Amino acid sequence: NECQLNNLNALEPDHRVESEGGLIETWNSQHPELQCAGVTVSKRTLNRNGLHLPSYSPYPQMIIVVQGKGAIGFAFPGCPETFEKPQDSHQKIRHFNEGDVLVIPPGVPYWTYNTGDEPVVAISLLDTSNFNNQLDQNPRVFYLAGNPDIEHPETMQEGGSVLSGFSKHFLAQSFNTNEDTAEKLRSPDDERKQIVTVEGGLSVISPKWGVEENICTMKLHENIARPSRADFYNPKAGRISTLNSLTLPALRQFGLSAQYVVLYRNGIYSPHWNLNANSVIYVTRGKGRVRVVNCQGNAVFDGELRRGQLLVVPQNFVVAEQGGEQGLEYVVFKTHHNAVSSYIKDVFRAIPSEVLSNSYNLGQSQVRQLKYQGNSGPLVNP
Amino acid sequence: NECQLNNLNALEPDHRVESEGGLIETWNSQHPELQCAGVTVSKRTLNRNGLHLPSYSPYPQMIIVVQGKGAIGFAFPGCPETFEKPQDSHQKIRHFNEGDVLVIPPGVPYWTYNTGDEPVVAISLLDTSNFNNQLDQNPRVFYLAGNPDIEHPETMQEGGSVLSGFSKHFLAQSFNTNEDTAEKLRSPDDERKQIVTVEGGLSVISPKWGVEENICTMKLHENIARPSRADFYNPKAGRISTLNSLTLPALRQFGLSAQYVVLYRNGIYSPHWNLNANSVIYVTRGKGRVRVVNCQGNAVFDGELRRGQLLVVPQNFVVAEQGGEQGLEYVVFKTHHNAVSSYIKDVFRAIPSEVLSNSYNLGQSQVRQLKYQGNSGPLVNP
Amino acid sequence: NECQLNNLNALEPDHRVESEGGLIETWNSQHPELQCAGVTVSKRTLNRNGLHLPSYSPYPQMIIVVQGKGAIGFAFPGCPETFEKPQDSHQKIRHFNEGDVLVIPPGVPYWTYNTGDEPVVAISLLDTSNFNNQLDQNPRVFYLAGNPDIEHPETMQEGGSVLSGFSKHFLAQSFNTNEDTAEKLRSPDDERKQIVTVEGGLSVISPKWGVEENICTMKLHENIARPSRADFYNPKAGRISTLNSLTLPALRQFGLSAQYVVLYRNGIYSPHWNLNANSVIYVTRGKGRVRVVNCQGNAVFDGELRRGQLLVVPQNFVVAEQGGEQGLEYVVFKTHHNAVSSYIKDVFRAIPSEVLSNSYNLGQSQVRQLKYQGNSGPLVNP
Amino acid sequence: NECQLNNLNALEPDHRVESEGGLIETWNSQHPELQCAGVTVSKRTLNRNGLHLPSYSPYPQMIIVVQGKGAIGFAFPGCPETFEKPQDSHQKIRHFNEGDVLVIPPGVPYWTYNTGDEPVVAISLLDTSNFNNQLDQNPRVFYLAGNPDIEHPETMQEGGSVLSGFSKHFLAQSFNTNEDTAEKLRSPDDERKQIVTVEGGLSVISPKWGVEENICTMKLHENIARPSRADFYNPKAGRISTLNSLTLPALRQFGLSAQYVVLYRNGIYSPHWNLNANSVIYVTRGKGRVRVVNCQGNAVFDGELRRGQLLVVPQNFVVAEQGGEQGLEYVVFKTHHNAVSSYIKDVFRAIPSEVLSNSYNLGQSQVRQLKYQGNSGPLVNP
Amino acid sequence: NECQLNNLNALEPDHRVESEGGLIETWNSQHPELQCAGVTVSKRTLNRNGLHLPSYSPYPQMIIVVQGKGAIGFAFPGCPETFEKPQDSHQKIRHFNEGDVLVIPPGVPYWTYNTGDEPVVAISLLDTSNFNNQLDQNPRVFYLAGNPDIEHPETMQEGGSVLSGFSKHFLAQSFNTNEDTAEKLRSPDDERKQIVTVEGGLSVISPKWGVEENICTMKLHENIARPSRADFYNPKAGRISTLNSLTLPALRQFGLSAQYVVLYRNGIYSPHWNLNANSVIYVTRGKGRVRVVNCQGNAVFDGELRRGQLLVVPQNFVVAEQGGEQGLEYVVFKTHHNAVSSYIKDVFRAIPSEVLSNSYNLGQSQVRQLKYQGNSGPLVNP
Ligand SMILES: [Mg+2]
Ligand SMILES: [Mg+2]
Ligand SMILES: [Mg+2]
Ligand SMILES: [Mg+2]
Ligand SMILES: [Mg+2]
Repeated sequence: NECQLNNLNALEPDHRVESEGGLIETWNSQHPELQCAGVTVSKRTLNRNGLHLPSYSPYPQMIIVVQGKGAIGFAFPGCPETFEKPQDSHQKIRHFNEGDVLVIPPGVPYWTYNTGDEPVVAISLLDTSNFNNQLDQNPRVFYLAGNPDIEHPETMQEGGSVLSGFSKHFLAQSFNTNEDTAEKLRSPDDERKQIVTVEGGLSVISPKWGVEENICTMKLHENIARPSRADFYNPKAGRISTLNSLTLPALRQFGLSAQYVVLYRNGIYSPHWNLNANSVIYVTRGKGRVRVVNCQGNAVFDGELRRGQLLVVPQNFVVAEQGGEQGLEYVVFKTHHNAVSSYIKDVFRAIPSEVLSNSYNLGQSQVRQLKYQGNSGPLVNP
Repeated sequence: NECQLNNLNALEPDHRVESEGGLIETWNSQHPELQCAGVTVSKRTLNRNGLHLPSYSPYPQMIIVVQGKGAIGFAFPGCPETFEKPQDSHQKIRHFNEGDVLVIPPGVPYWTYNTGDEPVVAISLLDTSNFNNQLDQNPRVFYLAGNPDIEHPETMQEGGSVLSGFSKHFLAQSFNTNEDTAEKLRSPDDERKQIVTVEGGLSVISPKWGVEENICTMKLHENIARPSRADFYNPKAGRISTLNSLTLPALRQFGLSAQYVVLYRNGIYSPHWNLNANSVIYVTRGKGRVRVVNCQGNAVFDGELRRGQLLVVPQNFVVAEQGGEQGLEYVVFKTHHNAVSSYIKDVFRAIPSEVLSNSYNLGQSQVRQLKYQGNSGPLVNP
Repeated sequence: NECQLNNLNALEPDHRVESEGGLIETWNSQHPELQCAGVTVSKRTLNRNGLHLPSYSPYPQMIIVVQGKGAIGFAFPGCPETFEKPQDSHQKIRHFNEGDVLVIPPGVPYWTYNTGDEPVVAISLLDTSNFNNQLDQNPRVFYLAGNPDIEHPETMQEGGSVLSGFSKHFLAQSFNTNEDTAEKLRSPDDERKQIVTVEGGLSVISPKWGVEENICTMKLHENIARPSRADFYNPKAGRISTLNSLTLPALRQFGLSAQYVVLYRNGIYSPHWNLNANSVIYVTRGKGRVRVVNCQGNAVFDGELRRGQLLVVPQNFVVAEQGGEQGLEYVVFKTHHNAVSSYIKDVFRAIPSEVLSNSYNLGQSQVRQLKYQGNSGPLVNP
Repeated sequence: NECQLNNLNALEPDHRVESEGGLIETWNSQHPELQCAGVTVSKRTLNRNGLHLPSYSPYPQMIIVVQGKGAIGFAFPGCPETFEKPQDSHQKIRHFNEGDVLVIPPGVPYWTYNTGDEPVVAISLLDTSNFNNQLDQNPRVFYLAGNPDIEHPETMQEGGSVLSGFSKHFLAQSFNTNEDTAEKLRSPDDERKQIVTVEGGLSVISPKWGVEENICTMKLHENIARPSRADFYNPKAGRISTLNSLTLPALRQFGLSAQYVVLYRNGIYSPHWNLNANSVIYVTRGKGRVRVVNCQGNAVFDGELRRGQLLVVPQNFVVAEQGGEQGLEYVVFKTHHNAVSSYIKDVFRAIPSEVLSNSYNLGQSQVRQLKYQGNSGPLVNP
Repeated sequence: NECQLNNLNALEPDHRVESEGGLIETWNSQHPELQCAGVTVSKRTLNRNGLHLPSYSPYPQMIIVVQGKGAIGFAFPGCPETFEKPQDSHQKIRHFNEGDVLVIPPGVPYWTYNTGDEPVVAISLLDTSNFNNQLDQNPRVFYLAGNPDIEHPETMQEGGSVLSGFSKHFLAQSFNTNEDTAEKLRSPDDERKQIVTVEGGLSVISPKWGVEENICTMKLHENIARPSRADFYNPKAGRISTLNSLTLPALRQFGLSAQYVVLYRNGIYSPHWNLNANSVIYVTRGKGRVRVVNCQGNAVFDGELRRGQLLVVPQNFVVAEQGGEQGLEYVVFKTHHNAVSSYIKDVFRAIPSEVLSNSYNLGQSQVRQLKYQGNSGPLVNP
């Protein structure tokens, strides 16, 4: 019964956590649309010099940066620290800017920092139903530092880092340190919350600013937005770009992929469905008309989606979008490492003339212009 | 608790949809046996010149044709139309006849047509619990044409094609057509339902009647019934044939396999269980005695199964069948791409003489005739 | 230097072994063309009631049966004897007829027998350059019975079975039998050679005349010639069928795949090349004009190819075929498990109209007519 | 015997092909070093408005672009033309610039075009010894247009395109065009050679100037030179980036990977070796002192390597590089999809202090200083 | 031509390197038998307190320890030092004893040390023809310390360690050490050779004397000789154990597998052949009568094989062994990760009684006794 949805809604963030250095806004995971899709979303904003403290979660996250630029560090287990300075050593620092997609592995700690003047804004698809999460479907975030406010409040009906749950004496014995250091490790009077502000700026070792050439240095980010990455293009209607496991191989293990589409003013992304994955659309710019149809032939969504709105398009449901006067830009997260979609102009080319005539009571003259007259692709300029 | 079944029943079709060109009969997916197995079944009949209109579903189906012959066309996404005629072009048309098994990929559109004089009869295993279905366990069928009656009525407590959910104006703009054509695409006064009748006959391009040598032309059908395909044979007891991923490689992605067994008059398919898959038996001809035993040692099915009846044999439960006076023929769908079974005569050969004596309080004289005296295989002539 | 060949020849068999119940005609493996492809061919003929005695070779061979019908039996190591008669038992018997392709695994013993009236004619591609062959490019055939004449005598500069190299005494000890029997296993004064006649007939356990549901019963044959198997078709030019590892899974481990093409009177299989494999054409029926071009633009072969003839088309060389008065039919063996080709009409479609213009000094309109006119597939009807 | 080389030389190009819109300079594939590595190199130059005409080769080539920017277009067999203009349509256009690496698949046609003012300089590693090449180690380049001079003439002891080997008549029939057009496809009196100038400019469909979301749109390029891509870094010595199949998945099927290292003034990339691959260094900027040692402890190479020079370091031979007055930058191509190296400082850490003592007659304290002092990574700042 | 050998010889070591703490005896890699198999062998001996100094080679070697016990230590690139003492730290120490097989990866440094009183004797199969070796068939051994005599001098027509090819100055800079230490790393006047004696004893961190839970700690050894490991057994004839990639996963990447067979007084390992691999027998104890037959039915080897002797049995050649007065024990190395054999008693069972009759002119009853009498397994007790 989870996906027997009679109506679908254009959802915006329910909860908000203001922090010293930024802001986290979450969608409620209990919305029926998001339960069908088996995911929840989170919008994070890091202000200038904002440092999102190190954390991890038991499921993968696919994040698209829609504004600003910064650095992300992951702490891979037992991998060497290949960045060193004759003194501090640490692992590889990766740089991102807008249009990039980042992928966080299950259980791997990560931290991000805002490198520019403007605030970094990023929306994250928390894939809680992924086969790699062996707990349950509730969103969870384990923090290694600070005293964080609850990000997904609905999982309950301020908290602590995983280090505050241990005593300063066992932490002193455990990390061979003095009890004064051990005491600060459990963040006793920290009110900054999970995204702090680094005064003066942060300085880490980086060119742009053991060995292991294999797993310890795996690519975990790729740009999806830049115009030249288009896989489909019609200069009068728009462009589509696909990011999947053939581009970013780690996605084969996390089960996610994504598309970035851009529709020009009045451009149609004609009737289509995803064959093997649920999708989650997040509009990054503009507005336009979207119509989703289920198996009974009923439109379960029929209206305008606009910037800041989220819309779930379940597997096999037929979608169709059209950019408005300002055009429409959005990212589509899909829950498959290699999600494939299909569009109806293409299904008509593939079917014999006569089963098309007999199916829609069309003449050969009409089947022939359906089949060969366009605008072969999915992007239509009307 | 889903598979803690105290009794199992020989099930026959609950619902029926009569159509112009044929008939669909479905088993209720809520029967407790079918819920344990995570599947439901459907029996489709296409009368002479019957055309099952194009549709797709979010899970794979494994179909065995038990009568007649026809053609099946699939519409694979972005693959070239390799059948062309100097004018109509379309994809590869595949031919089937009785004894064949067809496999429908998740989300891929397909249509079938009756090519002979007699009606085509086919029973389909709708694998709704497959990892590829990301919606929910309800059976769903999305139709690209016509106005279809509800095939699995129980999912609710006549419908439309996915194209009727869009307006004729957006369909005209979308497929670059005139509104008159766009109007027929949404099947406004079609009462023929999902299996129509093609008057005079259908004519598609076919010998018997881009490139892509890889994925676009993948084998999606294999005969399982013909006598010569037997993998096991005893001329006095019967034959067994296995169809799995080593024969049809696409099955590795859809998680199904099947066997076809034929028992001669009084032939026994002695005590056996499936190690890693639930099974669903559908009797195609004859009748015979079947006894299923659970882990408590109780017979949860003990009677005669006969043509038209369905029986679920859960994983690890011990089955044993015997053909009657007319013999017994059936197909067994299993929910694993390479399902393996094991029979007890073979387990006795594998166990040391003395753990067999100590286990059943047998003498060496008795263990030795158990171990070496037969009729080595699973088919016994009594 | 082996594929730096400025001329290519249409080859016929060189040697001939006459047997009691058949004939074998081989192609010399020292021909430059055959050495480039790293393969050699052998045409076997089994007369009525002809039994080709059990044998194995250290490389895989792909065989197309061009006339007759028969049975083949393999002897897989350690697999159970699933065919039994309550008195003999043996492994699965497979049946074949014209149009079927058969794959014989490295080191697996096999025997064939003619079941029809007419002789079985089969041409076999021995892939001596295969990674599975750890000996050397010389064709080797190890016989388990009889006294065979060497089929490929070139790679030597009569013999016995492998059991004749053992004394009758040791063989009697080894198989726990008497000396009369151990002596007959050496084939002492057997002058029938490798293919014998079975007077009366051969009768084995078959429907049409332990486990393994997996590996011991793997599919080793598949029909490629039948019209309905066509993957590409134009009713005015001909058809092409592809047999690769997506159809027959064993092929992935053996490195072979094939095509069967049929061209009708004056049908053109327009200019094309194989991206990743060398191929060997064998004409099974008809006559046509074949052309092969190398990297210097030189037609290394330009003439008629008729039935019985063999032509090697090396990897990446551009071939084109045209059907004669009565059409042209041929099987193409390729040395890759999933061999892909490309045809030039199709690459013109893939390239921007302006690099085509600048490449061949063509006008916008002439480029326009090549890209979009025609005949979209590789089969052209002139 | 091919890698039993007691001397190694820094190599420069031997031959030169002058074209209308560019230049090609090749390294003779008969040099002993190049023969050990089973590869040969080619430096291509496209002047402004230079179009390298469509061509394919039977092996993969990895290309690093060291100057300029341009567009590349591949022609994948059977894939749809997803870029379209309502009048041309063609496959995806990819853009590149300095620092990018590009992989050209076996048998896939490609063309490039210069989009900047300055010339594009690219050095290409032709991996003729690749398992995908079923012809022989001779470099082959099959052109679809023009009259090319042989780029690698050594492996022969001007030519035409592959279409010139066909008559204008058959080509007119084959592609359903007139003789005027069929004649121009042969490139009859074209003296421009393989790289032509496009007067005015080339204009194709691009954003920045059916499906497949999968295979037809696979990533074939990736930036390796940019500072931010560093995998190893020491701000006082230099950086190293690795490009392998965990970053670009196509590489797993082609057997290639690469590194880009930058050493600053006197920076040492301390003694190391590749465990599983031969490599080819090409200096892109600067000068440094390179040392290579074989299994006898003999420095087979010990001198300066400067820009434009090529040095082969065979598998397992220990190399060490030191940056000159102005540093040293170079790309290292390796013949494994995931090539791993090891550096000696790191193996000292892995070995017990006492086998190090007994191995080099060192005292506990000197062993102690080697294991734990320094500079932990491979880049040493002296 | 390399495996077209009409005679096979039982081989003994040719060369001998005397060291301070051990001995190495090699087999000449130029023997025709060894060249057919593409391997060469080396018998190493470490006397009490013998340390074989750290070394690597570009191919994998499989080693069976036939006497003594010791410790081996590998140095995996970039892996953490998980054994530590609060003062040294190093990678995991593995212990071995007689009957164990060890696999040394391509390019991975290793050292061994004798921990018992008696000498460790180990015979190593160097697989120079391995796909992982990108240099050439000449055995290479790169030493990180000492001055070694060449173990395989045939493949050359004393030396130093790889660090001696570097000056003491650069080595001092590279590893941030003084010149006294950089100088001792070159091994200047070390006359002990590759295996030294450790006076007093060697003491490393071991229980019995970062992460990686995965790759850095992979299993590289496994006991094959112990009676309880038998895979086949007949108490009146002997036993056979198989070690392949289903037991030790690393082997799948190295192409090697092995067997250990023990025949008791007059036990026969009846006629058999390897389907997919060449093998090298080394007798570890006893004496027996070995027979090898080629494809012409000629016994290329027919005589006694005794302890210390080596015999190459090429792929598909039929071998048979019989134990002497005191039995016969031997290890068989095979050049496939999962090598399969077949024995003739078993193929008689797989074949129909009537093709056996016609094949060897046997009567129904004699065929009957071969198929079902005996001794079902490969070990026959006469
Ligand atoms: Mg969409
Ligand atoms: Mg059953
Ligand atoms: Mg051809
Ligand atoms: Mg280097
Ligand atoms: Mg043996």
